[PDB]
Amino acid sequence: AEIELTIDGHKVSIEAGSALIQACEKAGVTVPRYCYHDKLAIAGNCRMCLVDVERAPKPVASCAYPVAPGMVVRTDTERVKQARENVMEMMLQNHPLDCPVCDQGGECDLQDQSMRYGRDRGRFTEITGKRSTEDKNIGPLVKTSMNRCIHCTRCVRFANDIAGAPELGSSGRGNDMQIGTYLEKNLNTELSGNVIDLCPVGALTNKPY
Amino acid sequence: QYGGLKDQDRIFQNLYDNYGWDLASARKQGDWYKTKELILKGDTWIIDEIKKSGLRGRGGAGFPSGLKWSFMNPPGWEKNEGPRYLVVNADEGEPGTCKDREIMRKDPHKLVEGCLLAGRAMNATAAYIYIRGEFYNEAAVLQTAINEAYAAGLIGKDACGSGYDFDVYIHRGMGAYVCGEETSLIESLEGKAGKPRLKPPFPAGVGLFGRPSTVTNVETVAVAPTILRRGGDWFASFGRERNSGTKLFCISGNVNEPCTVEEEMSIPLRELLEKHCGGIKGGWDNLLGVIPGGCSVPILPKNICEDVLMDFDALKDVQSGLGTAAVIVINKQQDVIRAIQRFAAFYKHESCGQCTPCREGTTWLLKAMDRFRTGQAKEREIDMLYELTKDIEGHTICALGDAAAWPIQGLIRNFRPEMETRMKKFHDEVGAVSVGGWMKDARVEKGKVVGAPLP
Amino acid sequence: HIVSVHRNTENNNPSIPFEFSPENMKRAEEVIAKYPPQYKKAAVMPLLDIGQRQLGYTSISVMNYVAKLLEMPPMRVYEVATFYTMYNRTPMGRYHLQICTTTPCQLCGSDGIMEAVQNTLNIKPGETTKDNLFTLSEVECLGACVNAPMMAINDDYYEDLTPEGTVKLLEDCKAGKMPTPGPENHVRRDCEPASGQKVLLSKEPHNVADFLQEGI
Amino acid sequence: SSYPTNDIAENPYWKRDHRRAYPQTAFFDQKTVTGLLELGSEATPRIADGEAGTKALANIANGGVSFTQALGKSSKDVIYGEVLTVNGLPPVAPTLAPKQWKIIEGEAAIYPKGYPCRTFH
Amino acid sequence: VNPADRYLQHVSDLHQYAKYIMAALPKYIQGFSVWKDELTLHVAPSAVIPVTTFLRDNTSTQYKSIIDITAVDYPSRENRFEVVYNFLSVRHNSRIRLKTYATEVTPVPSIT
Amino acid sequence: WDIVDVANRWENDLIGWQSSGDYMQATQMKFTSKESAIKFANKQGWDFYIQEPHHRKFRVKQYANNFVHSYGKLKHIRTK
Amino acid sequence: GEHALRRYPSGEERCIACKLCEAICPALAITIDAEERIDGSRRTTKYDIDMTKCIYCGYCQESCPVDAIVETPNVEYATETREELLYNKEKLLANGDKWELELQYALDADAPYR
Amino acid sequence: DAYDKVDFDVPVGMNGDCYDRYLIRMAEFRQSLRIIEQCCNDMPAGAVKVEDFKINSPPRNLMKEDMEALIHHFLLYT
Ligand SMILES: Cc1cc2nc3c(=O)[nH]c(=O)nc-3n(C[C@H](O)[C@H](O)[C@H](O)COP(=O)(O)O)c2cc1C
Ligand code: SF4
Ligand code: SF4
Ligand code: SF4
Ligand code: SF4
Ligand code: SF4
Ligand code: FES
Ligand code: FES
Repeated sequence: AEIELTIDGHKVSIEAGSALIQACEKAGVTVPRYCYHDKLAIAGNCRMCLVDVERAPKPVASCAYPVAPGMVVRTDTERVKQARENVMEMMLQNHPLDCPVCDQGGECDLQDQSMRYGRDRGRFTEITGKRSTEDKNIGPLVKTSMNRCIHCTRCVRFANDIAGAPELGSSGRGNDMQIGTYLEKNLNTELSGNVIDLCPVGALTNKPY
Repeated sequence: QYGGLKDQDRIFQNLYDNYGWDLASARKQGDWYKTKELILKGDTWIIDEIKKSGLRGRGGAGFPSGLKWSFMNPPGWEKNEGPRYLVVNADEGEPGTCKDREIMRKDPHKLVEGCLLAGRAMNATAAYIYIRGEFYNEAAVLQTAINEAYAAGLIGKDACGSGYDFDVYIHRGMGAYVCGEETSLIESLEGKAGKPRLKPPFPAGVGLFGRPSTVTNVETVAVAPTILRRGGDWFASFGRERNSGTKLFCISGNVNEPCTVEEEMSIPLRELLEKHCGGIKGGWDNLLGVIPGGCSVPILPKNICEDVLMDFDALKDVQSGLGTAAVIVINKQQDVIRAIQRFAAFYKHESCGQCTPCREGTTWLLKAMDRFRTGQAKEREIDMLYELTKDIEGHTICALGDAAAWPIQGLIRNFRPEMETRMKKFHDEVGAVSVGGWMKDARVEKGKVVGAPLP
Repeated sequence: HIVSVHRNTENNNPSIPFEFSPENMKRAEEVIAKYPPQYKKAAVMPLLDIGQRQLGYTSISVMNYVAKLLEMPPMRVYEVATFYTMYNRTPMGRYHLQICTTTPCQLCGSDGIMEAVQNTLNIKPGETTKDNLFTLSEVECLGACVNAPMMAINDDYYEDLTPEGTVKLLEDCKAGKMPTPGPENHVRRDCEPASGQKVLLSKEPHNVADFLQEGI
Repeated sequence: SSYPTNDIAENPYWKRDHRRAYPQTAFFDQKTVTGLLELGSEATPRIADGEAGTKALANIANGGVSFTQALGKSSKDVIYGEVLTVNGLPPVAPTLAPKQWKIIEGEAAIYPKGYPCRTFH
Repeated sequence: VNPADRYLQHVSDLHQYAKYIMAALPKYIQGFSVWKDELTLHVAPSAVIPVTTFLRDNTSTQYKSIIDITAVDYPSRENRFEVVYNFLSVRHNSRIRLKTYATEVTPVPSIT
Repeated sequence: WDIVDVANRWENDLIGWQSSGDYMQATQMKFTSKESAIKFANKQGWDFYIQEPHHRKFRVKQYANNFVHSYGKLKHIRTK
Repeated sequence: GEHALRRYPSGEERCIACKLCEAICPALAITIDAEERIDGSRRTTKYDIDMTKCIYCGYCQESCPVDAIVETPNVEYATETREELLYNKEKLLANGDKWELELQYALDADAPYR
Repeated sequence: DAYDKVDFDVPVGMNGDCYDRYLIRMAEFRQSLRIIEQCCNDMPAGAVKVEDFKINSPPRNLMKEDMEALIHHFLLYT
């Protein structure tokens, strides 16, 4: 049955066991996100969706935190604003300066959430520069620019769970973790083009377009 | 006064391979003597004894062992049909620490017995002992002992005729520090890459193979049968309140004689050093710092260890921790900045890469520490580096990120003037530096950066 | 770094057939038996290891064989194999030198050990020897911090090292023999202070049975 | 650039985000001002606690008291403190920065005495 | 520094002033709004002549200069058009705004 | 406005720009409600069509569901 | 003054068809078409400026991330027919080639201030 | 903007005719010259646009080096 909690002072009633980001969406509160998507399994790897919960001592991932009766949630605290800036700072430090040549430009959630929740200027001026990534060929439909990848794993979750195409995955570890097929394989599925919509950034784009 | 451990009060008697690890030798030690009666006693009694013991987690976090074990027994647990699992964490991996390797090599039968007893206390159907892959010979020793225990009906269908079934298996890790994290450990057991899960769900609810599981350190499990035999009050008699019992204290670094030994909690650091390790190389005057516990904890300056007790409470009050009780001393001849840079490199290498704050922040921390090592940085950047650690701390899926943030913070707090001196040395020596380590002659040429050192 | 792309060579190529030897097979059956029947994909890490024992390294052919044997998609096995550093995805030599360079080893001369090894074998820490006999590696903590400057040879630890001692160790390696299974020139029995035991100086250990809880 | 805006180590953007700390436009219809007259204000209350205050707020928020009955009921103290000034006078149309004019005459003037153009400072 | 802060006391003054006006012409003033230094009165069209007369001729207001009149189209409202008047008092160095509404067929009283 | 076939867009023969004869082609009105929009359209004598919006159906999502124990053969390997 | 499209010292065009100039243009004077070049580069296939719509505000030159579209100091390009004032890409590239040296003086003097 | 920081006088007529207005404009010439001189003497150092890149575009050397600056520039111009 539905339980009841409060978000930013408002009262919201939601089915028991639903994720906190679902209750936030129901109560009309906007929460930034990258890896969460309504049609994919919850991942919780981007860390953009942090909120404060009075029982929780540190901010929690909204997308993966189950709601409980009497929960009190604040999406607007100074700690939450600080965390959003911190996460965006870490996300942009290796992201390539590609917006003029990137097809995502102008309809990009990274651009928009940088504008809405991030710092106005960066602090990263390291002389060893940024990480670069090899590009990967997965057929004539989906062009890849993998410097842009922010490792949200939406493409992998869609390709595995929804389309049933397990050739896609993440190889390596740490800074060198790469989305791909680990060897030259097409992303072979009649549903493949959907990953272009799912990729929040210009990492996977429409090649004919 | 705290710390005099007497040999009769010693738990891990084969620590120096003075009595053997054969099952007969462990029998001489008394292992497997009352195991029938310990099983026959109610799980409630084992849990309540472990609670009365004061034992707390030995993998580095020091949660109450009894309560953590109790969580696998909710009121209606039996109604959830299926296997229940005990997982034993022997991933070591924390640089500085060697205790579990000694426990696996010298007293394996004690570990096997601890798995049986804990599994009873948790109503577990089977155990899995997760072992780091570089401990190949340790794995061979532990297997051999487990085969012995299987042979003698100590571990199997009717564990000493208990009517309680237990199976014990070894699973080997293959080179990942993060797999010491309990949820990463479970994911690696299941046949995936060792990326940790978010909590909730907690392992007691949903764990290994989606079943109720509990992940525990090998020293908290290995001491358990001795604890049960000798009584909770006795184990409580050693160490102060809430830090009670006796821990292994591996000591490494710049001491005259490195060692591995067991001692009462709440022992002074000065006394521990002087009496076990022959003391700091050069004398207490020649001590820069000590890291109490492995690389993940903030380093102690010279004048706090003169008064500090090897507990959780005392170390936390001075803003560090016990961790795995892996002491590392650094004398005045070594560079603390180089050591912290090496720790930053370790954390950059051991990040699983799942979550952005860790996956990117560890790399940024390594770049900054490479520049601070040579002095190619501006002084205000120290403050920026401090703020950088706060980007990672408290924002990550698992606690590797907090571990990566902490040593830097200890370094800044305790040795800022060291870094300022190195910066002066660079500025006089090489030239004037901009933020990020740029200098007036540095620019991009035909694919590279030229005009600058490039740390 | 970590190499996370495979490129087909003639020696590392999917077409190359890899089958387990019968003894390795029977072992693989036994290893699979330890996990629930539905969750036998949880044997991928041991099975891959067995493959890397039979053949020199974890090749793509081995990855695909293990993937077929556990009915997994090969990308799941690729993820596992590239995640864990103890899987060697490039072929190596007979002797794998692994120098721990983490801070406890560094504070005690791991840099000197590295210089000795690099001088004897000109190769860099990632490179393998021209005669395909030695392969170096810098590594993180191996769990032997008491044994201050330690090292690994293919499976075995060698501790309390010295530059000249390491030259002699590499020489004995290169001739074919093995000087000592023991970790070092016998200065200690693997964990005690160099001045000898300060505790546990009793000829026989105290049985725990003289202390019992009065409630058994 | 200016300090502290250019600092690399102590300025979160949200502490100087003045666009997002913009003042809300305050709208007052006659029901709200009725409530201000009857119940007093957050600054100086004239409300009872418990259910009494919430029910008073509700019944003004529903239409029970009109603005004109509100004004007639209002006492001398309310009318003088909170509608007029403490002296009973109306408030004057307010000015943000009052300007005191002065007339410059003599040699410092722009034109001499004859011209029909004076100098105001 | 937040630029809005310098207005705070003035904002209070405007509130007080608006209260007086609404208490003096409760037949006419539907409402008022206050943003930093701008005070708006909201009235029905039939209220325009009296209120304007008041604003022009009362001793505490004295809004002698008409600055502008315009309309704003709000197609969602039943009355499309809001008519906006801005007035200046050189006597008191003060500005004020007055709003009413209209449609494509219902006129407003001219203030010529 | 719906497009008119003849007047919508054609290629200019001089420079290649897109010409148009439909003066409404770029106009879009915004309304705060469907009812306000219908009222305005009726008041202007405009023939209209209402396209009712579609919304995402709600379902319960749980992170823990990624790890539920399987009693029989796994239907797929979840990877994360 | 009159617009030009610039090159890199190699001779490659600087414009990569981001279309920021087209978006910012207050007079909607710029019309752009692009696709992938046979070598894989992102490049324009059409770049038009209606000089009789342009207001010579310089916003395109401010917006460009690669200094591709610029205004020269040239004012002496009056024409006898209006058709001559619809600049296509060839005309603009030729203007860049023609005026590059004066453009370099202007950039060397004002680049630090942008 | 800075009119509170400079010193100038205001000319006022009395006849409300074209000649008074001419005299006013001629005096305003002089007062503007006064203010221009004060600005030439008191021009301070620092930025000339608001230092928030969500409002005004960042400088070009940041735009071509820093990721946040490039994003903000792209968004402000599109
Ligand atoms: C990066 C990381 C590595 C860890 N490695 C180990 C380990 O090697 N051995 C261990 O016992 N606990 C390790 N832990 C902590 C355990 O996951 C867990 O918190 C607990 O300490 C184990 O059970 P315990 O209460 O008996 O100590 C690690 C934690 C983190 C965040
Ligand atoms: S993905 Fe977004 S932020 Fe990254 S280059 Fe493309 S448009 Fe810019
Ligand atoms: S390619 Fe796109 S969808 Fe896939 S992980 Fe990277 S950012 Fe996410
Ligand atoms: S904190 Fe680091 S190790 Fe832990 S889950 Fe995140 S990326 Fe992986
Ligand atoms: S100068 Fe201004 S009007 Fe002319 S093309 Fe450039 S942006 Fe458009
Ligand atoms: S001229 Fe510059 S701004 Fe215009 S499309 Fe080309 S690169 Fe983009
Ligand atoms: S959306 Fe919640 S962590 Fe990514
Ligand atoms: S640092 Fe070398 S084994 Fe621990």
